[PDB]
Amino acid sequence: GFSSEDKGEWKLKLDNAGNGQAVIRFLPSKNDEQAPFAILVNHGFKKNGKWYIETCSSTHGDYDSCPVCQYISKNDLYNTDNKEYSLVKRKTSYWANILVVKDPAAPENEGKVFKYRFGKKIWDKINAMIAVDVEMGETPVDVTCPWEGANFVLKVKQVSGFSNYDESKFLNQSAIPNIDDESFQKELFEQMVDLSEMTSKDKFKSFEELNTKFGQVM
Ligand SMILES: [Zn+2]
Repeated sequence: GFSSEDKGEWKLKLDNAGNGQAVIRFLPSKNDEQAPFAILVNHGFKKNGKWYIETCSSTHGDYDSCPVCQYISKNDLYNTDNKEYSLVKRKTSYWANILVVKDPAAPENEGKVFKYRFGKKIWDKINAMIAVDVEMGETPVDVTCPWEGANFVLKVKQVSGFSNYDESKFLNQSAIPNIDDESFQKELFEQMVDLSEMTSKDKFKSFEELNTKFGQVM
């Protein structure tokens, strides 16, 4: 497998030592009000040498329409079979429209906009920006605001065979340069996808489809 950029999906290029770094900027909601971040739940496991990788409807409260959700529920796997559990458990992913400010490993990406996926560690980092400590001179930040945001420094290094994001961190506040220019603003926005698209009926609402599939995989 390889290159994702061409399809509008950016991924941090890691080097030989599994390390990597960049400066990206999380963009606000394309559309009115809110939701600059998409939250999608799935299940992704291999068993018997087969793979089950599908979206989950728990993503909008509907746990019943998901075979794997029912399985974990009926069998209390969390408790009765914790090994099956961690394998089978639902996975949460977050997506954003981002502006690559600096990408040393691939400079042609800078200034371009892509959709970016991530997990709890970077999500937490985004949330702790609003939950600050006043006694340390901290003030809350909407890192997605084009005028009050803060670029993010994405830094990776392998620990225990796992990418560790501990060096990642938000910089001071600032405005996206040129943001107030209509040509620029509109070219940036032309590059932003509708994140709600990812959370519409992309779920095989045919739990039955999902079930025969879960079936031959199990
Ligand atoms: Zn599920």
